[PDB]
Amino acid sequence: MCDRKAVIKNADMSEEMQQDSVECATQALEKYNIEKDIAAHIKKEFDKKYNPTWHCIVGRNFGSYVTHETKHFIYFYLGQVAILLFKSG
Amino acid sequence: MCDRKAVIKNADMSEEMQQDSVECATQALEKYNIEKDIAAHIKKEFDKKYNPTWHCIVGRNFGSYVTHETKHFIYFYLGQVAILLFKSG
Amino acid sequence: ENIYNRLGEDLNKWQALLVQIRKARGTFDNAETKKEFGPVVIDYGKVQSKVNLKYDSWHKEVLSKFGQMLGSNMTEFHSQISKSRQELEQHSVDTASTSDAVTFITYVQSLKRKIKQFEKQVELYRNGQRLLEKQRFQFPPSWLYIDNIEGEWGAFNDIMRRKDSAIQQQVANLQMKIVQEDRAVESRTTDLLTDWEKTKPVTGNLRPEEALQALTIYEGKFGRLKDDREKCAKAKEALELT
Amino acid sequence: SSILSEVSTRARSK
Repeated sequence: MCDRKAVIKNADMSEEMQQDSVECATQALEKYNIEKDIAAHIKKEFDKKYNPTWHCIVGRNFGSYVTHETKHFIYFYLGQVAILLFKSG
Repeated sequence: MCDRKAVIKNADMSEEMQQDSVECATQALEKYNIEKDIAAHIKKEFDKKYNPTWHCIVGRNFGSYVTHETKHFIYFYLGQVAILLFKSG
Repeated sequence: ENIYNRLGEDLNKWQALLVQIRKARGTFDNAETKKEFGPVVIDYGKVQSKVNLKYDSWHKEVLSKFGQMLGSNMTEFHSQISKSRQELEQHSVDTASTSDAVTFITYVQSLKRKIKQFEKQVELYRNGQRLLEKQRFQFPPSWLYIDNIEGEWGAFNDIMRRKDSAIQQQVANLQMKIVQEDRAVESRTTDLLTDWEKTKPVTGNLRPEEALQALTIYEGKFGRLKDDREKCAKAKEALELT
Repeated sequence: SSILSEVSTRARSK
């Protein structure tokens, strides 16, 4: 297993859900190679787990500013990829 | 005027608000040198005009898989730089 | 245990100790293994490596003592944000039980100083965690990261000063409500006075038991009046704008 | 500064 250390760069969550986000993004990265497909996988898993609807983006260079639901925001990194995931909808 | 032509990838939305997005984003790129700041600008502008909760994403290579309400989905590129701007909330 | 007891609880002193041990290790750095003096040869590198290992191990374990109260400060972060969501969703200009609302307003003024204290604590914490990554800390998965809590804490402060201030300025309606409440209390107090001089059972011809019941009813309503007066006074002094 | 030095000054015995 490639120990891709996770650092979370802005989040309004609980720690269990943040670590679940880290694990889901790690599994998506190990499963697919398309950033659009990674986002699709993570967002679909999150919609199944904590109910619709989420929004996720996967990429290396992107800056964001977003309004979300309270206790439903996260932004972390896995290796050389930035992983943002917020709830608005 | 920076003849970075407006080439558009995804569009579930109206043409007039296409052009609103295009001019506002031209202004945002021409004003700010940070992609994060430009995204904040466009999100705030589309919250002022087309009501919350719009979401703006500015980048150069990224994966986008988000849920938009109908008529509220744009994806396009400027010169090289990419822009995403959808609503959900 | 000895050095920890001598230090006690002090984050800034802890950072001072960390920089002291870091600079001590930096000064200790050397390449020679034997210090030659005349025809005498003394081993110098073996003990040098052993005590460098000693320094490294003690420095590393000292770092582990800090992951605890940082968890305490994240718990403070959570207790702030989670409670503040409901607190900001709670009160409004209406709901004339505002005696509770003004109580929460006094609470939030009292907590302004605690917010400033926690802000300087967050500054010390961010310096300490900066030390932590430049001391090569393996970040646990259940560890909540600095930027998440700093962003959500800044959002908390912004929302607090955006909303709690606004509800505070529009208080003239609450001011006049307190005014009419207290003038009604004064009118009721005067009425209770007049009832007292009218009701004086000081004459002994009255039956003690029946007059006792009448005085018990009077004392019940008088205690109610005193409660009204004291609650109006406490609301006035807590709001402290009128 | 010190501290690490001053704690070391209370060696137990000789």
